[PDB]
Amino acid sequence: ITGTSTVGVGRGVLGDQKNINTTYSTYYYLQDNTRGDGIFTYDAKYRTTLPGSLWADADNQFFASYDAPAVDAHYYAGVTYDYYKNVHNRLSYDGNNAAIRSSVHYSQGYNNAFWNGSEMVYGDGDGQTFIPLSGGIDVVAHELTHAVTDYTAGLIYQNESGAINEAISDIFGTLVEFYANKNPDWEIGEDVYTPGISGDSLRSMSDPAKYGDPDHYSKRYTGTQDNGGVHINSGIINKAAYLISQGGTHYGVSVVGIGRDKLGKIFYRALTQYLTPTSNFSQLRAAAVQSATDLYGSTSQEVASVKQAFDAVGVK
Ligand SMILES: [Ca+2]
Ligand SMILES: [Ca+2]
Ligand SMILES: [Ca+2]
Ligand SMILES: [Ca+2]
Ligand SMILES: [Zn+2]
Repeated sequence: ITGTSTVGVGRGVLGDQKNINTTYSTYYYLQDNTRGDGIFTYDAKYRTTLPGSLWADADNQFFASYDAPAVDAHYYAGVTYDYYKNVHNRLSYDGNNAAIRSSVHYSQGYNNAFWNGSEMVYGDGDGQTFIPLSGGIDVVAHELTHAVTDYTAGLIYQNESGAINEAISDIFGTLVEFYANKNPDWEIGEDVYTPGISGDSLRSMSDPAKYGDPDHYSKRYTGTQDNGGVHINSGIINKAAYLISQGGTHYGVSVVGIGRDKLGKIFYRALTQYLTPTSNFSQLRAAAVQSATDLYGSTSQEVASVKQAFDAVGVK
């Protein structure tokens, strides 16, 4: 919409008050003109027709409980945009400042959130398993990271390349959680998962087996469910990313940790320069070793820790 840039105020899913970039034209719209070609948040109105209506508000105040999922989707899209821009010099998901569009209130009791090829889509959850999915910055950054992958490596969403595609999104969603710096950790979705139970989540990167996911190649899932285990086998690569960053000894193999910033640099470079649509785990290992070599030199601690982390998860 054509109008003026304004600043609204509202409350997110977890009751935190935040400022949001809006656009004024008769109504105040959730359209942030300050980042790239805009961030636009829409109301799907409990239906599944997309995108729905650009979110309109009469007074630029977003404190109704109905407002909360839109507040967070809009705000966390902006945080994710800033993470890629300030940390990776990447402008939006296509690298050319493409508009970021998100719809909330998708369907009824929908316990999921996804990138549909053109935009973000968040369910409200059923109140039991999930609360509104845009309340988790790691969920928002996970799903936007699929857009990044689609425009770069284009890893096919099946078998090994699919598990890489999933792991990359868990990794960058976690790094965005740390960048924003509010109660960060190495689990996925804890802020929106099961309002009745402390300390759980959908997935753990530090300990994938906590929720049934393999933490070593010898334990890979080889069936056909979940597109050949894209959410299951991502645990192997998540654990390797965790070891590269934090360090540790895993099945007897010791890894010197190099920290989150270098992990991000290494995996961003592999993603955008070395991985291809059909890459398997062993090709991810080579890409990450080549990335660390370009960035830090062939004799570096960084390269040595990458090799150790992949050794620890059984990937040669
Ligand atoms: Ca209002
Ligand atoms: Ca957290
Ligand atoms: Ca988390
Ligand atoms: Ca919980
Ligand atoms: Zn995903």
